[PDB]
Amino acid sequence: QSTPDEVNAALDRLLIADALAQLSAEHRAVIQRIATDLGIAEGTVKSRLHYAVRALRLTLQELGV
Amino acid sequence: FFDELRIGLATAEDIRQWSYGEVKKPETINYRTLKPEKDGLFCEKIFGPTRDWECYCGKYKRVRFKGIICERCGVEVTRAKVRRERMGHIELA
Amino acid sequence: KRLKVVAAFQQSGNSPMGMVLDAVPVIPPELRPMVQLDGGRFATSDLNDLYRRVINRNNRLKRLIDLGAPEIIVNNEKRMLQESVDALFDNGRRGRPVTGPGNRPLKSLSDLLKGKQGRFRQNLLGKRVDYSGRSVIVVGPQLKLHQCGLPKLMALELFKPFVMKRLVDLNHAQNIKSAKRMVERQRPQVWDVLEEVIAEHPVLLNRAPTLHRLGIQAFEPMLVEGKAIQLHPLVCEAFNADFDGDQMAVHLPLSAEAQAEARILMLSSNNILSPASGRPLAMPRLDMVTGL
Amino acid sequence: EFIPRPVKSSFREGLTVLEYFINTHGARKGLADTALRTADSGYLTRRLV
Amino acid sequence: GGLPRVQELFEARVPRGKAPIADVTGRVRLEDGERFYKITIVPDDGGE
Amino acid sequence: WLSAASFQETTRVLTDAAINCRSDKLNGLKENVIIGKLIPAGTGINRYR
Amino acid sequence: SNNSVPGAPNRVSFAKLREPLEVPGLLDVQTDSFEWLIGSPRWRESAAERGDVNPVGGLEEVLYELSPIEDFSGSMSLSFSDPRFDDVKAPVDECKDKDMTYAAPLFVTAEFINNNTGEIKSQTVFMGDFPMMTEKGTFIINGTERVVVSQLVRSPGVYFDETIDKSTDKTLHSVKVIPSRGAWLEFDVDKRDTVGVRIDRKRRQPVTVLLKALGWTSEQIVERFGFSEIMRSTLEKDNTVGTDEALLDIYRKLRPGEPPTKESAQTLLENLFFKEKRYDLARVGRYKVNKKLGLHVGEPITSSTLTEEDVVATIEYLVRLHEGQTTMTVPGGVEVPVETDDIDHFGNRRLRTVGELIQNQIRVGMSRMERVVRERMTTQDVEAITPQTLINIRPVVAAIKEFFGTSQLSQFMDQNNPLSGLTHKRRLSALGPGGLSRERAGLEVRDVHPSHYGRMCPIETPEGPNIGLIGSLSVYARVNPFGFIETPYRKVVDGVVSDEIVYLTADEEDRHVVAQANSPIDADGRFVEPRVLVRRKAGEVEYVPSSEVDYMDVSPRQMVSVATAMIPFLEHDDANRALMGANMQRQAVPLVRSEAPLVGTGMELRAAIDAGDVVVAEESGVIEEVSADYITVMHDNGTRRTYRMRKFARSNHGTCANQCPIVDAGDRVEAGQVIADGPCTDDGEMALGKNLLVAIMPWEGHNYEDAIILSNRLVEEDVLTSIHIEEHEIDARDTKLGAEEITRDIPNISDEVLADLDERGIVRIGAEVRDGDILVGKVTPKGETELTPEERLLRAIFEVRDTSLKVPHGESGKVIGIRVFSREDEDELPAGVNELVRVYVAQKRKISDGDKLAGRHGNKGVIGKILPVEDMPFLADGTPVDIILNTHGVPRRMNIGQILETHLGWCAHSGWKVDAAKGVPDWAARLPDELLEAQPNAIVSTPVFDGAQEAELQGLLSCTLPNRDGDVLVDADGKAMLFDGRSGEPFPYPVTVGYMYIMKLHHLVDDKIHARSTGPYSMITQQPLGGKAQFGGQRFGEMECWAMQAYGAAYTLQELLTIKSDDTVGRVKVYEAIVKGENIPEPGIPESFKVLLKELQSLCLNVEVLSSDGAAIE
RNA sequence: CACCCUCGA
DNA sequence: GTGTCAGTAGCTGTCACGGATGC
DNA sequence: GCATCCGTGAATCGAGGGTG
Repeated sequence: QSTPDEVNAALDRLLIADALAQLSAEHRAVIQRIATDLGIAEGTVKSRLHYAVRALRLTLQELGV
Repeated sequence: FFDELRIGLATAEDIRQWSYGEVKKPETINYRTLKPEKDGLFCEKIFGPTRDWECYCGKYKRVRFKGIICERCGVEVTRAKVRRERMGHIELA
Repeated sequence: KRLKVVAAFQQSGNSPMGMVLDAVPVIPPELRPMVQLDGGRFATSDLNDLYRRVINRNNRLKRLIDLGAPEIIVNNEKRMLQESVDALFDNGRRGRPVTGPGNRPLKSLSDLLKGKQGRFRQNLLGKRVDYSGRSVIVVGPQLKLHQCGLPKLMALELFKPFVMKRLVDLNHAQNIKSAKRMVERQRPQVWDVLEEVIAEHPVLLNRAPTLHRLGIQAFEPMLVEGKAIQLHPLVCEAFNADFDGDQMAVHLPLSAEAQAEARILMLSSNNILSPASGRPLAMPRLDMVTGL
Repeated sequence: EFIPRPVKSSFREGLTVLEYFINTHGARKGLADTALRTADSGYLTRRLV
Repeated sequence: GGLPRVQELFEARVPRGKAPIADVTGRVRLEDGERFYKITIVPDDGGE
Repeated sequence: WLSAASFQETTRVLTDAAINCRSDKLNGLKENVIIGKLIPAGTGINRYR
Repeated sequence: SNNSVPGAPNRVSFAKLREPLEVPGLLDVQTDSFEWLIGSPRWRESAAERGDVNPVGGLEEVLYELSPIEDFSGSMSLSFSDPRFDDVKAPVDECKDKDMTYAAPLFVTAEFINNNTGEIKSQTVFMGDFPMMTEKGTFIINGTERVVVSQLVRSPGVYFDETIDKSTDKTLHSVKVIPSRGAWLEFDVDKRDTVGVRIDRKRRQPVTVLLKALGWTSEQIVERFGFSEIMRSTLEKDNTVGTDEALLDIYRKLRPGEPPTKESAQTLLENLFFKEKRYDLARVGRYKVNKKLGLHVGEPITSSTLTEEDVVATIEYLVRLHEGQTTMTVPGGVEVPVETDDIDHFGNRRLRTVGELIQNQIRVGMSRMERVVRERMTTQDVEAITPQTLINIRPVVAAIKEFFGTSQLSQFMDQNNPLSGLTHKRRLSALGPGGLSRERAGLEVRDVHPSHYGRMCPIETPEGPNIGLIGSLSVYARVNPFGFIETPYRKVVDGVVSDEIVYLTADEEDRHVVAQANSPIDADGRFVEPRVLVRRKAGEVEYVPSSEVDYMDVSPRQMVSVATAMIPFLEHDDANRALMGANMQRQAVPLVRSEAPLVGTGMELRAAIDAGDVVVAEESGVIEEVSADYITVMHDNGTRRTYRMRKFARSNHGTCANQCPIVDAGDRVEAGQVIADGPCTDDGEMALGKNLLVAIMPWEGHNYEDAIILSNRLVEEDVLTSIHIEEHEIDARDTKLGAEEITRDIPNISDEVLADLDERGIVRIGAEVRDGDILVGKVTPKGETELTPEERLLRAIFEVRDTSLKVPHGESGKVIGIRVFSREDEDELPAGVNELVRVYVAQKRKISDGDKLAGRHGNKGVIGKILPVEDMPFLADGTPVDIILNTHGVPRRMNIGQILETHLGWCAHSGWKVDAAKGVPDWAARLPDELLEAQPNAIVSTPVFDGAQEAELQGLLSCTLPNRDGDVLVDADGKAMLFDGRSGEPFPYPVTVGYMYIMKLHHLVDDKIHARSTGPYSMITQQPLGGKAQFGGQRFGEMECWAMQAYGAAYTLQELLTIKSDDTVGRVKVYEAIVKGENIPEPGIPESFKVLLKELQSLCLNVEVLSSDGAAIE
């Protein structure tokens, strides 16, 4: 009984949102969702996802996560 | 910002308009699977899913299915928050 | 008195038929939760038992109607359904209450709103608040009237997010997450940083019973060692607070408007006079008057 | 009503056994009716509020 | 008196004292006995 | 009716409220305190707000 | 000398009155009750020498009332007898360790009698595990020591009440016949001068209805009750007449809805009041009724039931009392006065202790089994039936478990210090089943009653909402087999005090007149003064001639409790501060080392010993081998007994129960001597605190009104240091996705935090742990469908979650013990648990700013400053004082005791020497010769209501011993010249300086400090939790909201009730805005109000929120 | 969390 | 499928007050 | 037309511990 305090999850997202401005709008529109809408390949998906993640991982670990 | 708070008698029609389904069976849950019994006091078709985007029969357990009414168990797929606001009802004979 | 009731239905436009129900609503499950016990058994809300008894009798009524049972049974069952719905809405209102295990009257939906434990008085007129603490009070003669002394361990928790912010700004921590870990492990860097945070940030001191408004006053916090709150000797009269084990609660105003309200309206120095009589309260009262 | 027999002793002199026992009626009823007086006072206060 | 008197006053109750009042200004009529008490007032101006 | 139902006789007040189909003008200290609006007093009045 | 019986230290008493009877066993209330319950040999010998005839143990009584068991025909019977016990299942301490119940198996001898076959089968049947009482009067349930508190109930019998009507202003009367079990019967006279009777709460029938139902003709009724017009009018205004008419009237009002048969009603109307099945007055009830009506005053108490004669005589008593009659003789009965009963008088207010409270539960269980027996008889064959087939012991064990586990009287034992536990075991509680509800206790049940003298203490009672409902048994008081509280008195023959002591009850005491304890008595026994203070019936105090005193009090302290008797100079303290002193002595914290008080009362020794937290030698002998672990005693006969010391044991309240041997190797020790003392004990005496050098003066405002200043010496020398132990617990359960495992391998945890853990994830013994540190590493597998989208991404951009046992906030100490239970290793855990770990953490708490100290006179205060030893005002010879108490908070409270206690204290520290030359001075003529000379650090006793008189104390201050340099520091007034350690200039005026006994109360800032930023929220109301243990927030109540509104701080109020409380989105945005440095966002709507709307809808109320235009908004 | 106990200003 | 009697515990040890309820 | 009886209400905050 009783619900925890959303500290961690919220701090985590507050970082994730701080490593989302360090992106390009295309990697952003892709990560926020798929190959049927954006009108591109599935290899373009896989890649943009792949490199975009690695940019996210790079940025996060840059900050010291 | 909302001005007035109205209160009044609830017409039977209003009682039915609120309810997302009638509570037919008297059962509560299962004491082994922890799953709420269908049409019981915790029916997931009526009140909502126990877990977020997890239906009863287990066909839809992912977030991709947003707003899908499962055909095998009839449970919607939103957040469990709705179990704090969806009303039921009993139709009296 | 009869007109008082009839003219209501006349003007308002709602039918009196609403007082007789054909369907009864079911309260959402999270407001009648069923919790598990550490022994493997289950505990449930009383509303579940009430609703369940109503459902049982209603389904039995359907059975009796379909089976053409004797009129005596059908009528004597409708009576029981009536009594069960009466208990669901306001158990104990008519006759004897529905006893649970141990001859304990079960709580009804109307019991959720009555008295001190009802929703209105317990959970609406007065909530429980984050950013708050409490501790034993000790007299602090050296303090100024506008000052109060709180323990370091109290302020650290109260100002936890502020300390995290300033620890991540001054590069004592890589990210805000590690700043939280630092505060939770109480690393020595915080104590020097904490002073910058609490600087001129007023807090509110409250002592129950809060009889009049001077039962709550604002103060400038001063980091003190130990684990007791240091209170000015002159405000004791307002709080009616002696030092024989009394405890006081501290609240941290967060919004700029809250800090302004505490700094201007509620600061101890701006509330020297009693609002009831106009005569001063923060004055030499016991030992002080004797020395003078 | 006041007891036709007083408490002659002072706390410096030292109460007798029965003197203390007879002081206790008033003392305990003092505490009790003080609790009750506070209850009624707080209720009146919330009404006035 | 006491605190219950404060409650009697704030709740607009029919007090314990229930003291009467002069409905019309006039001359007093002390008609005291021992069986009971009855008092009349003769209005200073007109009245009954 | 919300300021009265939170004082005394909660059921007795809510019954009359539902019969008279009463509407609560959310303009009072107790009510706004309940729903979390700014109290129409002190720094909450429209002159200072 | 004081307390010269076991071999205790020689404490010298200022006693003027001799003690004719030494204090009884302070633990006899629990002991005797339980021994009577199980009929131990000791109890049976006690009843044998007491003159009892046919005594009955508690089990034997229940089994006799049950036997025999017959069906409706009577062809089969079953009988029980001879209950016995085998050895205990497990020892006491092992029960505590393994979370089981201390019990012994109960055996009975049952036999089946077959009437249709003429053959009987008799065997032994195991009835159940019976909870056993410890030697200290405690029970152990599931590894917790509990105490069964004696209950004050309304005694069975007949009671009369005179009420006053509100509207008609006429005197009405009522009667209640309260049985020990069964239906109730209350008569009354309404305001129409008619008599009626209510049978079992039911409707009020005319009193003649009952007489008609019993077979009495209307004419004979008029014959008996003709002297009253009210009874004539009752028989006239009656509705129906006829023996077979009123009977059916009663039937249809008592058991409605059933066909009324003449015999079906004749059966129950005889069974409910005259058959022993469903109605029974205990022996005490029958005796009480027999006195109040004046019938059967010579018959042996054999009728356990009500009789028609009793009813007739009762109605006569009532009707005569209504019309002013003051005397009555029942037809064929002795003359008896006509009066109303008090129901608060301790002759009508009975006390039922552990034995009886447990007997009732065993009785319930036995009846529940009896019914199942009668059903199982007529089902099985009538030749293969054995006692084992008929007996179902499930309800019996379930009954005793229901009692001890759930009952207002099975209370968690108070174990702060030995005195607290003793007092708890000697409690008298008015609340509980069969007694009354708290809401049903006026200002009259709580105040002191004149019958409490020598029975219940008028001082020791809580000051909270339970004031007057909970008392402490008086010192010399005992409980009789009936349930009333007896107290001893000295029989005065012919104005001569005799050593013959007799115990009287309340009503028995009222039938005589008793003199106060401190009456002047001749060396032979004759009273010196003709007039003496005397207590008289109805609580009337007056002087009476010496030739009128029948008895007198035993000891001056006869009326007080154990704790109250522990207040020196008690006669000089008001009942308020005395109440606080006695109640706070039970809150004393056991210190690292204990010092017996200089100024005592005499009760310390027996309090400590009878408490049971020390180690007394059962039989005399010599010490063969003594260690810190155990003490072996070699008796004279040749046998050896070894007592094991309890070392660093956690008390129920976190205090440290630690026993230390006193005797040495090869020490001759007598029987009953203290060989080792435990917490708050010194050489066998209660040492609840320390002797501190006190100066009574204001000091720079740090002691302002009741604040206390202390010397850092008490910190440096651990004078007020105390040990506290916390128990931490965690379990490894089976989850839906696997099983929680306790492992040192925790995901994303550094090797630095895990450095203090063993290979299992458990902290190692001796490691110092701060708050937040890991004690037991447990991880629980979490499913994939429960992961946050940001959590799932963080998992992708990089299945168990951390559930380790961390140290709670505010805890810190050395890990002293670990206990591990594993289902894999035979350890029986609740179903679904595989492992369980308990870690014991011990903290050595020095005295800190804010800790609460107090004396024995309700003189309490917190520590406002601990100055260095050099800053303290020091005496002439350089010794700095230890504690500074403000003077202003002294003369208001009327606790002159401390003052006296202070003075005498100094005289005890320095000693004195009275000028013996030229005769004994005139003030010390009444002092014993043992007091005319005293060495420094001497122990003295000031018995309550006796002891040191102000004159003798004045003299002793005149003859105080000088110090080692030959200088007398304190004046005859008791004051001394002190030097300000901060400036050096001597203080302008002399200051009262002495030694006071100060106790460290269990109210320490280390436990009471708390603060919260965020934390758990209740699921339903979404408001922060409550309590420090749950990391909750403080409650901004209704009055505090009024305070905000009064200040006009609108925004602060909204903030408190929205973003800081239950605004689900607002509080999160506040957290984010703080860590971002942005401004505070706008508060939203409280979730609790959404719940309110949904709740109003659940009651068929259509609540809707309308906008300014009129459209309903969702 | 439901009740229960004991306690503190 | 059921089949001779086959039958609550508990409890009143609160109170002041107004007005609908009921004789 | 009026006594009875029903229902309403009765201070604030805080600590620990038990069981269903």
